[PDB]
Formats: sequence, structure tokens, C-alpha cells
Amino acid sequence: SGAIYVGNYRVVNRHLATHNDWANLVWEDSSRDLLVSSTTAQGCDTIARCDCQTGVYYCSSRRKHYPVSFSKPSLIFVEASEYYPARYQSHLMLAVGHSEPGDCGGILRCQHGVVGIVSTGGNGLVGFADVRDLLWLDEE
Ligand SMILES: NC(=O)[C@H]1CC(=O)N(Cc2cccc3c2OCC3)C1
Ligand SMILES: [Zn+2]
Repeated sequence: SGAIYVGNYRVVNRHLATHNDWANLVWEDSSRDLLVSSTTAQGCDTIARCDCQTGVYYCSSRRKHYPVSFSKPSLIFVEASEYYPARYQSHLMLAVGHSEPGDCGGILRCQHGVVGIVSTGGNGLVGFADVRDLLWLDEE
């Protein structure tokens, strides 16, 4: 589990969104595994606006933050899971690292701020849904 809290927005994995998230919906995209809802309180996270390929992510199944090198956001085939059939997921970045299903939502960050959140895993790989292209998270 886990979310990004930036301005009056809550960014979560679409497959983990709650009823309250759907009832306060701002934007959702199944192909990216992302959903954004509105919040009453202002958040403290800042979004990275960069092309970094190194950062650090939080892994709840190890209670640890790991430094990783990660690929550029792209269209990657993801195996079938409890939440989606086998399909191509867009704006996804892969790294070598530990990830179990419940690790989804952990933040990946670089020197500029939050890059994305854990969305996929298995086989000693971890995949992150990029949010650096969602410029509207910084305003309104
Ligand atoms: N974005 C998606 O399609 C995710 C939905 C889901 O439940 N996925 C399975 C998964 C996530 C994280 C780590 C691991 C996984 O499987 C093995 C370890 C992929
Ligand atoms: Zn950066």
C-alpha cells in the first residue's frame, strides 16, 4: 500500500483505490495503473520534473529503502495478476529489486522529488508507474 500526497491530490495504484477515492475522483488510467483523488488537507510530497534514471524506492516487504537504476518510462508486458489480465502497461519503468504484491504504493524518488510508485514485481524485478509527466499535479 502507499500514496503520493501532493497539493490537494492523493495518487494511488488504481488497483488499490478505495470507495472514497472513486467518490472523489480526479483522474484514472487503467493502462498506467494510476488513480488520483482529491483531498481536504494539503500534502507535503513534491513531484520530480526530470529525466533521472537513478533513485531510491521504499520496499514494505523488507522495511527498507533501496537505491536503484531504472529504465525510461515505456510500454512493458506485465504478467496476469489478481487485479489485471496479462497486458501491456504504459509509462512503466523497471529496476532490479525486491517487490511483492503488497509493496505497490511505495515511493520511488530522486534528488528532484517523487518519480513514481511501485506497481509491478516478481523474478527479482520491481516496476514503477511514472508520474513525472503529470504536470497538472503541481497546480489547481
Ligand atoms: N500493475 C499491475 O499490473 C500489478 C497488479 C498486481 O497485482 N500485480 C502483481 C504484482 C505486483 C507487485 C509485485 C509483485 C506482483 O506479482 C509478483 C510480485 C501487478
Ligand atoms: Zn530527478
